[PDB]
Amino acid sequence: TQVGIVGAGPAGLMLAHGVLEQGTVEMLREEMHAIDFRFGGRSHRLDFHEASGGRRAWVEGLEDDRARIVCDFVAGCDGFRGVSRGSMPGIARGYDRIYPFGWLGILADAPPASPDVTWGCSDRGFAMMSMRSPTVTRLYLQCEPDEDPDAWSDDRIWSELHRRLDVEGMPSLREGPIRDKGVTAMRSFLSEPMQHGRLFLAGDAAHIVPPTGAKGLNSAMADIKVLAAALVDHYRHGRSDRLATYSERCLRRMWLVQRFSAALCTMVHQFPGQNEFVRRLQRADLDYMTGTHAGRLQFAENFTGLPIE
Amino acid sequence: MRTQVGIVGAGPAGLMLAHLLRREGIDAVVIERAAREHVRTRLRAGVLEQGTVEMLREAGVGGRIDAVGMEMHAIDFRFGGRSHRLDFHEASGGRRAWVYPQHEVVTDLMSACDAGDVPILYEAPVERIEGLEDDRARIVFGQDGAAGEITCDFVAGCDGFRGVSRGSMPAGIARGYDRIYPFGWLGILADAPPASPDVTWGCSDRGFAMMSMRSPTVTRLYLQCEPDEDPDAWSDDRIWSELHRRLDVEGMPSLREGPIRDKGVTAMRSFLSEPMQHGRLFLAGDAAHIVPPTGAKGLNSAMADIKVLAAALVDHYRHGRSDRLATYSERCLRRMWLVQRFSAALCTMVHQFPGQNEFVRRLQRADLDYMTGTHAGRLQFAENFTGLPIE
Ligand SMILES: Cc1cc2nc3c(=O)[nH]c(=O)nc-3n(C[C@H](O)[C@H](O)[C@H](O)COP(=O)(O)OP(=O)(O)OC[C@H]3O[C@@H](n4cnc5c(N)ncnc54)[C@H](O)[C@@H]3O)c2cc1C
Ligand SMILES: Cc1cc2nc3c(=O)[nH]c(=O)nc-3n(C[C@H](O)[C@H](O)[C@H](O)COP(=O)(O)OP(=O)(O)OC[C@H]3O[C@@H](n4cnc5c(N)ncnc54)[C@H](O)[C@@H]3O)c2cc1C
Ligand SMILES: [Ca+2]
Ligand SMILES: [Ca+2]
Repeated sequence: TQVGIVGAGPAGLMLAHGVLEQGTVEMLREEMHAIDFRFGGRSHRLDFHEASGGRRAWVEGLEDDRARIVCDFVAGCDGFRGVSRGSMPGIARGYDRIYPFGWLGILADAPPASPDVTWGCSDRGFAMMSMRSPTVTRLYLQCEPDEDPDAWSDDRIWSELHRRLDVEGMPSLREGPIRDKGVTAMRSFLSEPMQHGRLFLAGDAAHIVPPTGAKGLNSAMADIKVLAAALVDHYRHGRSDRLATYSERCLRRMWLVQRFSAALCTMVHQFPGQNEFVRRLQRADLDYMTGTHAGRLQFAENFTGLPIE
Repeated sequence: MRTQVGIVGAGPAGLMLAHLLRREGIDAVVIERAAREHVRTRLRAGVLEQGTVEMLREAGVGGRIDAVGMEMHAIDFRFGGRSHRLDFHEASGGRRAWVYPQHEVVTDLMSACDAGDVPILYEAPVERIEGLEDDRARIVFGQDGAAGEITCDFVAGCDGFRGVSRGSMPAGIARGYDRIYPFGWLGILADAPPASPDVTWGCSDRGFAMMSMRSPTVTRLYLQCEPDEDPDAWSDDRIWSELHRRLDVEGMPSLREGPIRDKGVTAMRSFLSEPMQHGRLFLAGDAAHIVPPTGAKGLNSAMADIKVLAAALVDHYRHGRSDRLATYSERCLRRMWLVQRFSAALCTMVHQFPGQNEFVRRLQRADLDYMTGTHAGRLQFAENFTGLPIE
């Protein structure tokens, strides 16, 4: 064939054809207004819809004449554990930072106590309440990176979620039967370049982020929006400049996405043994982000999605 | 020997407070450990926030800043081989900063204090501060071996990072937050007229450097160096070599060299102590908090503390209300944690950290790109650099 797509993820199916950015929605087409950051015993509802001016969120032979997937071009869409990223010659460079924690996630048959996605930036550790339906809620707890889910009974999970999320004046967390308990990792990684000859990387094969900020899929999509158009210009108008600049343009937008994702991750989680000045700057960062127009503006523009080149 | 407010330290914070109190009729005595001639000739550059300039102007000591203070509109951030001129006057909607050296602020304030007969004791190091919950506080000092005591309603601890007032808090009350960064600054003056007029920051992966105007014919230059560094390990040739490497970009004039003088090394540290008051003791300025000099914030923060403290003391003596004294620390700390955030953000973005994680290192360029390249980034920089509001 012309284009050999490795991996059948959301990036692999978007080229052949959680929380989503407005750009990801319109790309699929072609509903969130605020996040409640809780800290210091108080709710801080950051209306990013208003601050953003109306944007919203929603819930072998790569140098030869032909490439061979054991086609003209190979689209690496095989995620963080695929083989496409290692399919390059000294060409690749890796930027890696793992965070000293994971997330314990549950799906509960209980109505959300509030309609906004809620971030509990507690000194016990991070917690998050997100919705799915008026009767189904999605919840996360910061936990040890290698945590055994068997150590967390249903009662332990609800107790800790209450401690990390409840504040006076807001409805308390509603409890219900628990489904889909699991532990997921927290890691920042990016690899350069994102192309080499006939091999083009996208999505998790190129770069992973911590889920704080909901960017891993939305960046995979923008990766595909760019790779798809370049292949269109190549096959339709005989124009190869877009393919040659694929890595350059994806990396520009992604390094700003890594920035935002990491900024949230390092702000809302507790780091064991951290320098006490750096630890107190987490609250200063939360106060500035929620409490000033400039802080709210930067959050709103980044959360709803950066432009795509 | 008896007064209303005893002020420990005749640096900018103490002199400003003595001056404000004098014009409100409130009696104060300033006690300073060094010699007047020493304090008067401590030369230090200075970038003043607009609020600081307004404060000096409204206290009758802004005449010379109004006459020769050099209005500053932009910083040139150099990285990735290019200049990025961030116009914070535009980004902030018209607020700005002024280049006006700290030693001339101190000259201005000392002249105002002397013209108002404010009593200042020099060569009189304070040894203890006691009676913080007595009817009147006691400042125990010595000139030579002569023991002295000043009795006062309130003690303003304006004696800097190395003073005695911070340690006079009951240690079960005070909490410190401290980070020493793993680098210092090698600083020089060069007898060469500045090639570019803007404050210029070299922020590339080769290491931090800074260039600014000391005077029309003298350039101030800083280089990131090792924290314990001997200035004698930096010959003139090594200095110019590193400065060219860290600052020069195509499309901007190359560095103008000239005689090097005033070579020295300074440390980089973020520190804040809580609370800023206990009983009759109120801390202000470097006695309470210091920042790394990226961002031009230490003197301006000391002046913000003094603005709040003087107004609280006026409310107490003039209007008989003590609630503003009661909230001094709460209000000053809220601002100062945001100043610490800003100074720290600049410091961790523009310096190379030895052995740093390569992902975290590359986010430095992402942060520079976002701060210079987006309206939202420029706005935040500009509002912080020109000065946050004061409560
Ligand atoms: C807990 C959690 C929450 C998240 N929340 C959000 C969110 O709210 N918003 C958001 O935008 N993102 C979110 N993400 C990130 C997002 O889910 C991922 O970034 C996304 O899966 C990336 O898509 P991808 O197709 O590139 O990778 P994947 O989805 O991992 O696709 C890789 C595919 O390739 C296949 N494959 C692997 N190796 C090979 C091989 N050798 N040959 C063939 N096939 C192979 C795999 O089996 C898999 O099907 C979250 C991630 C986690 C873990
Ligand atoms: C190189 C450099 C550049 C800077 N640039 C800027 C800038 O552009 N903008 C900015 O806002 N800030 C800047 N700063 C920070 C600023 O200089 C300080 O924050 C400022 O000096 C703080 O003033 P202060 O009155 O609190 O303390 P200090 O100036 O330290 O004065 C304290 C005084 O107390 C006296 N004292 C100490 N112990 C005793 C004792 N026991 N008894 C009596 N007296 C005592 C000392 O002798 C001294 O005179 C810079 C700092 C440096 C090092
Ligand atoms: Ca088990
Ligand atoms: Ca007594």
